[PDB]
This record gives sequence, structure tokens and C-alpha cells, in this order.
Amino acid sequence: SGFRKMAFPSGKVEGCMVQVTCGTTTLNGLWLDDVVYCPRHVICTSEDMLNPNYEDLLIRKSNHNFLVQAGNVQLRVIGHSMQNCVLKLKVDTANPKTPKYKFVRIQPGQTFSVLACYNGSPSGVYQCAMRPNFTIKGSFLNGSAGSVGFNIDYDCVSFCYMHHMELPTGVHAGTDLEGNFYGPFVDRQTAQAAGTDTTITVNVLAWLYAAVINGDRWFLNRFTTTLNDFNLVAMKYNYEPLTQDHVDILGPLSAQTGIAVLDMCASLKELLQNGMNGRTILGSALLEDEFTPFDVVRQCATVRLQ
Amino acid sequence: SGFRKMAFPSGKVEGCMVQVTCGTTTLNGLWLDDVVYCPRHVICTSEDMLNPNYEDLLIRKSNHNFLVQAGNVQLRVIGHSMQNCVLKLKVDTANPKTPKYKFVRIQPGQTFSVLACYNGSPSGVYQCAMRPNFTIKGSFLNGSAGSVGFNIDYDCVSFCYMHHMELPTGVHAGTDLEGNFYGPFVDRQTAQAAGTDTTITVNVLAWLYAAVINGDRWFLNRFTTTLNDFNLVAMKYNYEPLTQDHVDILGPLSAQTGIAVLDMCASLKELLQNGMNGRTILGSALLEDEFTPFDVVRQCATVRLQ
Ligand code: NA
Ligand code: NA
Repeated sequence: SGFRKMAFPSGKVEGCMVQVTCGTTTLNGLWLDDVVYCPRHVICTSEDMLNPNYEDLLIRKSNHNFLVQAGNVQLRVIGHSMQNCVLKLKVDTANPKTPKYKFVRIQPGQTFSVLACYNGSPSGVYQCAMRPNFTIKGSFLNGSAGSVGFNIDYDCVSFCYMHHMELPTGVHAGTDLEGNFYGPFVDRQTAQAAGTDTTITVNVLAWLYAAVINGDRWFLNRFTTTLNDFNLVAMKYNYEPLTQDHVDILGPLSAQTGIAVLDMCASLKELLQNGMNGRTILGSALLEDEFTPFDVVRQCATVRLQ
Repeated sequence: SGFRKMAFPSGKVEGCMVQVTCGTTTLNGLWLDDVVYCPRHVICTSEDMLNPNYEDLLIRKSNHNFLVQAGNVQLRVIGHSMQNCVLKLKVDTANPKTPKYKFVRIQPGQTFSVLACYNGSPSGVYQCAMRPNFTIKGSFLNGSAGSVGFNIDYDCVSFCYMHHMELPTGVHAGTDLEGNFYGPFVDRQTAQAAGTDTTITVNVLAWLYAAVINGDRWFLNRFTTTLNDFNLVAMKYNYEPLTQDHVDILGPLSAQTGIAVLDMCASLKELLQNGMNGRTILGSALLEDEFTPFDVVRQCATVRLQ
């Protein structure tokens, strides 16, 4: 059947993307109902990014200072609002292509689809994960601010991310659709420490469960370990600690196979201590931490009634 | 910054995805103008799949024997014709969401975006490359036939692939939108095998250039080798030879980096001889053959006006 990291079909999100222009700075905005959400720094000037006083800058701006465009049609702005680090532009027209949407804040280790846009036009879509240090290993160039991260559940598009900035390490940071930054970051061009980026342990365990189902099982031991002992070893090897919520997520895969979560944890604990030493798991010498138990269950090959 | 295997936005393709049902078997269909394209084995029963007489089966089929549904709306089939391995169903309505499009036959080593659909409804989008043996290492389940692969240039959607079946090895095969299969395969449940799967070397060279872009160069040498010598060494391993066209495609990468293409070839040549099996930490991270030079160029910052 094959395993592939998949983004959700972006057609619903592409219908809410508009161009927001302020001065000579143009970047993307999210048009839902009669509100357009965009990053704050559209109002910023070149010299005023080290420590912008956004509230003072916003007052000097007016409604006609913002140009919102959706294709050949231009949208008229009736008001501007600052919700944390996100600018809310009320327009005179509701988006007819507005889908059933809800705003969600995701936890580290979860995945979502990113629609990278430039000048208001969608350019590409990719799947990524929220790193434990609240960064994302995305692919963004200058002008990609305003791109949104999302997940589609049935018919409801659950928006969870908006891109703002790129850190010096090369990773990217942003806010939820309510303007609150993921992690201890601010939208200022000043030195900011992201913190150590640990490996998503729950996704690695799901990867190991996928390997066991597909036949890769050289790395298994009959031993079981306590959660405390595994968490101690995991942090010594820069693995994110395993919580009760992570174990609950791993429940379906552990039941589909015969391996208890702490049984698999003992296998991974000895894996970390000894290394892979020439052996490969699922065809790679490295482990995957951005493939979720959701992804494994939906894409795994099943038995065949003959 | 940041490199990610990105797929083209699937909105334009999403608007052409319909559900084609013949008897009890249901597949996906591509609705362009007043014609719906779908795999022809939709007319097959549970039997008639080991060795089908597609001409005989389709001659017995009637126009009302096909049920085409787009959302809740159901389209009437006014005509049916066979184009090689693909069924062309003329419907009573031209698709109003039809984009500017053309039918393209890709070459091995090139990439495109797959929109996986089930029951005519889009489910996920991922990027993949045509393997040297004309197979696809995709993620497909039963009922995914009719899913299409595409590339987007401006507003023109270049359809290049429609998924049909899965080989016992787990890889997938399909046809162009003209019904002609990619590879020596046929749409029959018979014993078929793909050719030797080799590494698309021009893509790994592009991957190495991206690693240089990210600031990692501790696996390069200052040596240069001729193309003929590299190809002999490369062909001894399971690597495809470099054509002059491949070098020309790699030219922009060399210009942006200052590393000669043959310089990078010698670096790869030395790595292979020293035992880069693709089974070590440095081999499994540097050996990626599904990231084209265009992807590296399209995700890089060019000359920067300061
Ligand atoms: Na164990
Ligand atoms: Na070299």
C-alpha cells in the first residue's frame, strides 16, 4: 500500500486566500466571512522592526491604507483590529467560498498541512509537524507570512497556524489564528532562543509499530520497562518525554499488534542505548518523528481474506 | 529557508474529481469539459479481473450502466468510449470548474503531485517521482484508481498520471491521460514485475546541492572527475548515468553554489566507493532521489537587494 506523508487537499483553504498590501509590503491573508486575518508586520517600515510599537503604528494607519485583493476583485476594508500578533481586517463582503471552519491550538508532536502562498496566490502545500520546541521545520521564503496551517476533519477546516517569521537556525515560527505565538517568541527582529529541539517520541513509537507490522522486527526485546525509566533514558538521548496522553494515542496500534506500549518502550530504550549499527528500520538508518499513529493506521497494509 | 517536498495546490484538480460507478465497483474519475476519464477496469466484475476482455465487457455495457456522481449532483452518461486503458465517458454537462489544462507524458526521474481520492472524494495530496522502472512509490489503497498526478505551470494544470493498480512488491503503476501505461505493465491481475529500480542520480546531486545550501559541506572533496569515469563508477552501483541534459539542468545549482557539477560528481563518486550503502546515518540522510533540481532552485533565495 505504501507510506507517504500527505497534506490535506488544500482547495478549501485556497478559496480563502487574499492579498494584503500596506505601503509597499504585500503578504497573504485569510478571508473568512467578512474578516481577513493577516500578520501584524504589514504596517512595519524597514527601520522599525527591531522593536515595533504596533499599537502606535496601527493608529496612524487607516482603512484605505490597507489594500485587500481577491483576484481581479478588490475588497474594501471597513475596520482594523489587533488580536495579539494578528491583524483583523473587516471587509464589506463576506467570502462566498467560506467553508465550515474552526480555530484550534495544536500540541507539540501533532501534524498539519501548510499552504505556502506568496502575494496572495497559493504556491504549494506540504505536511509538517509542530516540533517540541514550538517551532516548525517548514519551507518559507520572504513574503510567505500569512500562510496558514490547517487540518480537515470531515467538512470542517480546522485552522491552527499562521506563519510570521523565520528563526536564524532556519526553522519557522508563527501564531494560532487568534494571534498567540506558538512558543516564547515575538514578532520582532531581535535575537530569540528557540531551545533544544527534541525528537517526537510518540511518533517514533508509531513508526516502530509500523515497522513491526510490515515485518521489520529485529529490534524487539521481550523486556518491559516502566514509564519513569524510559522517560529518564529518553531525555538523556534528547527524546521528548512520554506522557499519559501519548500512551493513550498509541493505544489502537498497541492493540492492533500484540506489543504493549511499555513493551515497545523497552525495545526503543535498548535501541537508543545501542544504536542501529548497520541495520535499517523500514528501509532507513534514521527514525521518523513526523509520521503519526493516525498516519500509520490509515495507510498500513492489512491482511487479505483469500 | 527550509527545504520541503512540496506538492502543487490541489484545488484546481479537486474541482474535477467525480465518482464513477459501474455495477458494484466504484472508482474515481477526472471530469474535464463534457468528458469524464476513469480507469477502464471499473467495468470489471469481481471475476473478469484475472484476464479481462475489456472490449467485450464494454460492448455489453450501456450508457445507463455508468453512474457518475459529483457531490450530491448525479451526471448522465450520454456516451462511452475506450482510449487504451482509460474509459472516456461523455456526460451531459461540461465541468464549469475546468481549468486550463493539457495532457503530458513525464520522463522517469521527474516529479509531480498526486491527489489521492476515494469514492470520488479527495482524501490527500502528496509529491512523488516517476521511478526509473516506470513505477511509483506512492500511497494507494483499494478504490484509489482514478486518482491523477499533475503539475501546475501558472494557471495550466498538466495532467500526467492516473493510478490503476499495485504491484505485489508494493509499488504502483498507471497510465497517462491518453490510456498508455507507464512501463511494461497491463491492467490485468496477472504476474508482472517492474524492472530494476535504480537511483535517480541527478536528483541526489540536487539533494547534495541543497545540503550545501543549508551549510553542510563536510562530505565534499576538492576533486573533479570526467563524466565518463563517473558514469562507470555510478553504473557499478545501482545509480542511473548522468546525461549532458542532466548536467545542464544541474547548471543553475552549480552557478548559485560555485561548485562544479563534475566536482559534485567526484564528491558523490568518492562517497560511494567508501561504502555509502544508504544504510548508515550519513547515507540514509544524503541519498534522496525524489527532490529535483527545480525544487531546490524554487525554494532558494536568489540575489538579494539589500
Ligand atoms: Na520490549
Ligand atoms: Na568534489
